[PDB]
Amino acid sequence: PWSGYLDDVSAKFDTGVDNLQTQVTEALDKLAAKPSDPALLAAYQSKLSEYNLYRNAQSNTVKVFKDIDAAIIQNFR
Amino acid sequence: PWSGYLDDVSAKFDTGVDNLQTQVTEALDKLAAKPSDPALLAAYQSKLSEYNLYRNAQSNTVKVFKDIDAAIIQNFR
Amino acid sequence: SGYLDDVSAKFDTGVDNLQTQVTEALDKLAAKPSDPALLAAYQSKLSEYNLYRNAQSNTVKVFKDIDAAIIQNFR
Amino acid sequence: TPWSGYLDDNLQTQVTEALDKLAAKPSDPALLAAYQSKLSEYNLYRNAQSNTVKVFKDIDAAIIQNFR
Amino acid sequence: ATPWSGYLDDVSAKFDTGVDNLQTQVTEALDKLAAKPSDPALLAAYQSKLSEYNLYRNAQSNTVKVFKDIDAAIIQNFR
Amino acid sequence: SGYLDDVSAKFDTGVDNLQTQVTEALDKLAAKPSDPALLAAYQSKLSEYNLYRNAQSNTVKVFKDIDAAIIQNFR
Amino acid sequence: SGYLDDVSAKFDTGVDNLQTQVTEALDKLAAKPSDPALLAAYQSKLSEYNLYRNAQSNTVKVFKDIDAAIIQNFR
Amino acid sequence: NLQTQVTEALDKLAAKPSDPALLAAYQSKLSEYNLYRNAQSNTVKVFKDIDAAIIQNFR
Amino acid sequence: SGYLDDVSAKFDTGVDNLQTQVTEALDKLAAKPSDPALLAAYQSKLSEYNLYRNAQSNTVKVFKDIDAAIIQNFR
Amino acid sequence: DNLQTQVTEALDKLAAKPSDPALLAAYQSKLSEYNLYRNAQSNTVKVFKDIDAAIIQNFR
Amino acid sequence: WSGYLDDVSAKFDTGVDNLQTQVTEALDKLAAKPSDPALLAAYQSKLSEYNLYRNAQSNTVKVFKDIDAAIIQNFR
Amino acid sequence: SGYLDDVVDNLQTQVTEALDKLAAKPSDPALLAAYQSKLSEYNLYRNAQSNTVKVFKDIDAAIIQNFR
Amino acid sequence: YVDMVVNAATMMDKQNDGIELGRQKIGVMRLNNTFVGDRTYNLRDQKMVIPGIATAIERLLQGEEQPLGNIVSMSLQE
Amino acid sequence: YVDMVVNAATMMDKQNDGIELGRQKIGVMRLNNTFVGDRTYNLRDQKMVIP
Amino acid sequence: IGQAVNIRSMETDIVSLDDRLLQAFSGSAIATAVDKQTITNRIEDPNLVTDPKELAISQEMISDYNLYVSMVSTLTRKGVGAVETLLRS
Amino acid sequence: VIGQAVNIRSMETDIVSLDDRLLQAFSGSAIATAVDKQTITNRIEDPNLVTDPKELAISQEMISDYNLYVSMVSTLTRKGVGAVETLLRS
Amino acid sequence: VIGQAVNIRSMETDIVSLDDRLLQAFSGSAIATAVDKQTITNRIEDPNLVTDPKELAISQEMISDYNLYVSMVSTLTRKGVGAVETLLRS
Amino acid sequence: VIGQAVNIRSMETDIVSLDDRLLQAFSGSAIATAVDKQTITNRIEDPNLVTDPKELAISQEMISDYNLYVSMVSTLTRKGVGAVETLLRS
Repeated sequence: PWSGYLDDVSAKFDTGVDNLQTQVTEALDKLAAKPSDPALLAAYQSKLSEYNLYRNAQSNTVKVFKDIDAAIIQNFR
Repeated sequence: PWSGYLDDVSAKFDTGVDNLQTQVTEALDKLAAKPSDPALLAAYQSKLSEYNLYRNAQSNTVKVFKDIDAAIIQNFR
Repeated sequence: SGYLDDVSAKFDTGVDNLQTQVTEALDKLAAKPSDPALLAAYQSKLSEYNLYRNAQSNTVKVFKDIDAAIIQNFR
Repeated sequence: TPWSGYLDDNLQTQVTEALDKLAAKPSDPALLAAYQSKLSEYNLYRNAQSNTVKVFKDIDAAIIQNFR
Repeated sequence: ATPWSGYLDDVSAKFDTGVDNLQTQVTEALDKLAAKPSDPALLAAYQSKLSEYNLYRNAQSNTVKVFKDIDAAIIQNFR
Repeated sequence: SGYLDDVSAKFDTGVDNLQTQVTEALDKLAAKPSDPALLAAYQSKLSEYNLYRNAQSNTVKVFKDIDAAIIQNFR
Repeated sequence: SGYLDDVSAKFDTGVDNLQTQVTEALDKLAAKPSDPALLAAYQSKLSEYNLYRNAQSNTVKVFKDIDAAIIQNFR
Repeated sequence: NLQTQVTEALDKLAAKPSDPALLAAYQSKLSEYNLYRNAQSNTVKVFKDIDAAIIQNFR
Repeated sequence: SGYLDDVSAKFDTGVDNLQTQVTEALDKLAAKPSDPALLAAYQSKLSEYNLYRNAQSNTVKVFKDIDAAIIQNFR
Repeated sequence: DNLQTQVTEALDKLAAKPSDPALLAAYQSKLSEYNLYRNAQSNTVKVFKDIDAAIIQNFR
Repeated sequence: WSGYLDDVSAKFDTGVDNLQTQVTEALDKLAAKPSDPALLAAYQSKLSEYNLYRNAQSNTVKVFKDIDAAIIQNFR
Repeated sequence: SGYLDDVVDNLQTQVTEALDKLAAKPSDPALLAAYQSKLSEYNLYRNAQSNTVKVFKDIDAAIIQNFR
Repeated sequence: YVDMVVNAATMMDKQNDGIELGRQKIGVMRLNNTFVGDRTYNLRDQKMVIPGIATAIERLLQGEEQPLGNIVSMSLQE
Repeated sequence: YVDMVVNAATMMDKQNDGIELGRQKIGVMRLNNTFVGDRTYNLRDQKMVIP
Repeated sequence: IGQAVNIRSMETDIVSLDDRLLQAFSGSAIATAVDKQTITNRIEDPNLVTDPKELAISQEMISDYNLYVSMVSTLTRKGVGAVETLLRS
Repeated sequence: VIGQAVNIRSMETDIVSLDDRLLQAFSGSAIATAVDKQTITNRIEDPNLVTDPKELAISQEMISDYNLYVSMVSTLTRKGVGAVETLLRS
Repeated sequence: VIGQAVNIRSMETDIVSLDDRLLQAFSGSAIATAVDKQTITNRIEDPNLVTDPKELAISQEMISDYNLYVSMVSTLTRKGVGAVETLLRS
Repeated sequence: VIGQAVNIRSMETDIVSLDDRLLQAFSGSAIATAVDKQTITNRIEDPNLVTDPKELAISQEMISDYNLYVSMVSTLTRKGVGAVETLLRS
């Protein structure tokens, strides 16, 4: 078991949004029972949007560091 | 059977609304026998509109999770 | 068959039956294009088929690159 | 090769494991986010290695060719 | 203590030469694809086979090249 | 004519009538641009033609690389 | 030590604090991934980093090749 | 020879650069021509290096 | 003169008027940006011009490479 | 020195308006031709004087 | 006191008389009122023109360094 | 140097100065574009010098060997 | 004698790379006590599925690498 | 003797890589006191599921 | 496909030293002449210069030719090099 | 780790002539070499070995070691005969 | 700055024979080299060092310095041997 | 094609002694060499010929043939003079 650096960059986001990963599935499990409640719709719109942004920013950030590292390693020649 | 994450997020709504998928048909075939009874009309209105919201919210949720996945898979390359 | 064929076949073995399910659902829908319950199922199945093929292709490409970059160094 | 008489693999398994988890449910965002990182690190590792092994070959060859 | 000599399969390789499976399969897969260029199940297969054929052919060429440079460098060392 | 011409012509013969089917269906559509039957018929043909041309060109490209990489090692 | 480390260091004494700032901005953003005020700052800092590291590495490569040429002409 | 075939494919293309059928034909012709020229030049060089090496050997 | 100039000029003579068909169709459109027949006319001319220039450049590039690879073997 | 003059003319016209595609298209060609010319000349000069040096080394 | 690749860069820098300042000016004006379409339309042109200027300059100096290095290699 | 012992400025200075200025702000296009051409001209100068020194020494070695 | 033996044997072994042993066979088996196909029971509250033997077995074996043996409730050729 | 033993041993080993013996077996196990499948129950305002 | 082989080519007894030269020289000059010809007409044929399975063969043929001529040259030079030292000394 | 052997005892010098020790050294080197060349060739053809990143990283080392070994032997033998030329011709 | 040490008066009232001067030079060089090769290999193996820009930028300098040092020692040695050959060789 | 001419009849001479056979072989080679060198120089500076693949493919051969021919004449001349020197020294 060996954590690299990219793993740490990712985990920074996971340990940032401490509970959002549960809140999304719990708000879904509320809503699916009674889809017509405005309070529940208003809640789930928010938590879903947040979860989208979080996963997107995480993946872009990992890609940029992958591209810096490759560009350095190509100069070892 | 085999079932992906999206299939799961879909089935959550099915198993959420226990019986509505039947009730809209039984209310319909009661009403069709006697279109002029207020007590049948007033029920059918609420059941049909609940079924409507149900299908819409299900389809939009599956669409959003698809697009989060496609966004991540675009970065493997 | 090499190692790429094996990587490729891992996806095809991981999804038990999707290639069949998607076709069947298509045939059920084509008979009755207007039943919401036939329609919602097909939406999900087709959606998953899409992702499966995309991931499978991008992975093979990455492994190819790692190999060609090694083989450049033999000489 | 050892200098005669002188006193004085996990990443591969980790990538294999993550691939096997992902292949079972290609639509899980958490399995995707994990695999992206494992594959990126493995790629960088293999490249840095093979470049270094060439650099040492070419130094030994230059030494021999200097006296040859 | 010394490592073992090994033992030599002198006859086998030179007459093990013969039509490779790999080229045969590449040409067969291409002929299947060209019949229906839009089937994803066939495209997925051909991507993989063509890739493997690319790697194999390069690895082989670079190896022949290395083995013959050694011999040219020996002869040029003695003349 | 070399080997690359052969690889191209395998696609040309693999699709029998597509080029003329496309040319035809376009002229039927252009005669009555507002008929849904003709529109539906045309979309599929043009899509097929697009994929055909792309696959053909990418394959010729790959083979060129394998050949140039071998020829480089004659020296 | 050496001159190529002197060239490498002439960058790191040039960008006083960037190495810290980037990680600090990352921690803030990770705390609230959806604040546009944070996002806008991180984009800048990350770009300035990417550029600094590329310019450094290519310069070290060039001075290495100048010295490797001279040490061959010693012969 | 190949020289003329390539020259003529070019002349037909430049008449209508937007025709896919012409483009596909040209890609193929220009590719084969490129490979031919390279292979020829490398072989010529190899034979001349051998010839020179013999003289350098007895010199 | 030179040979790459002949290759490049062969396109210019292949398309007789295009370099100033574009400039004229632009001058016409700029007078009445909202006329759909003018918009539809301009779209095709500008597309044609785009392709013309791309093909012209890439061909000169390929011929350059073939010449440089031959001249490399004079030594 | 004709092909030396042509390239410096082309460069001035281009530098006057770096975004004009007709000028760019012309300059690409002129620069490529000049680039091949220089290499060919230098390589043959080298060959011609390596032959003289090998003659002298033969009797030396 | 300078070489010939500086003469070649300076032919661009004196060729596009003023663009180098015009860009900064345009940005100073747009920053004050981002929602103005006339300013936006002007800035798009200046920024694109500047992007091409810099690319053409750098690729030309690269090519002349490749010619020179090859001639020097033959001094052997 | 500040020193003369009784009995303009060169590319070596100009490069060191342009690198020094650049390293203060690695992301300014004017400075980058000013530095590319100085680093290129310094690379060319420093190759051409060494190659010609090498030619003059091989000439003198051949003379001494010819009279051995 | 030694040379002949060694050569002959090596060629026999190589040529037998063109022969094939693994001819497939087909068994047809009628079920006496149950329906072959899978079934779905649309409970008024829930849809539930009972898979068929074919589905169950395929799902079980899918992706296996090793042989089978000992189903429970010359040597070179074998 | 030594040269024969060492060679025959090494070759037998290389050949045995082709032999495979970890063959799988199948066992059917009936349940006598419980249902095989997953079960779902409705609570006050949410479902409960037992795997 | 049109192929021929000459079978009864050589005499294996002990034979005068003068003719072992002629027979070696002639057999070698013949082999190299035909080898070189086949190389060149493999490059001129468009169906062979563009097939990746054929190019891999031409690469081997070229290299084998290079090595064979390098070795015949080297050994002949050392052969006359022996005689000239024994005689001068 | 699949199959391995080692030679434990080397024969006494008291019973072996000077040229036997040479024949015996030469033969051993020539065989270990032909065996390495063959091994590499076979690795390049097994499609599993030629397309797996793990296995290629091994093939690259094997070919670099073969190259250095043969360059070493071919250099030291040339120095060895050059000494004999220097003493006898001179 | 870590563990610095310097010898003083190295030649002030004692002088080594050339026989020893060569031997000390050889030993002090050979061990430094072998330790630098191990350091590089270890910096490549550790997953946390091959994935961080700060650590890669350090490793590029180590590889560059090793390559330049070994090339300079080899060239000077060859050139110095040549002079003794030109002296002794009749 | 345009403005082209060929000399049909060569002037002729008697050849009666080894002296004249030698001067004749010398003069025959000198001129062929000068002509070839000039031809190549022109082919390197007509811009229709420097930049066309078909013409470059020819110039390559002309350069090679020149190199080989002059190296042969040099070698055989030096061998002949060395044989004379060896016999007279002996």
